Amino acid sequence: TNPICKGCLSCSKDNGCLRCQPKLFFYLRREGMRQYGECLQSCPPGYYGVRGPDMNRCSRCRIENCDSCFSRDFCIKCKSGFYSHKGQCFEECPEGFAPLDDTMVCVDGTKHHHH
Repeated sequence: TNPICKGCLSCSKDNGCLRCQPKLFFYLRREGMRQYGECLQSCPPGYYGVRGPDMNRCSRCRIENCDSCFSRDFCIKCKSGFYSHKGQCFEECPEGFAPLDDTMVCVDGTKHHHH
């Protein structure tokens, strides 16, 4: 289908939106091998919304093993089998920290080891 260019301040002929209305989130979509600017009310899964200094945008979550990003560097929810710890995703909680198996986070534990 041919994209209709919506919620937009500058609509182009062949590239969708070039500048969204202030409140909408700019999103770059691929149709028939072309890139189209779209203006979304909320970003879709795999992205996070952020207010940049130029516009609201949907940025791609690139954290390894992350399901949902809070921001570029912080994962809110990791994929299956991973624990979140300081915004990253771990198969095992690191030294000093203990797993909570119902929420899949790492929390403060002991640093003592027997000699």
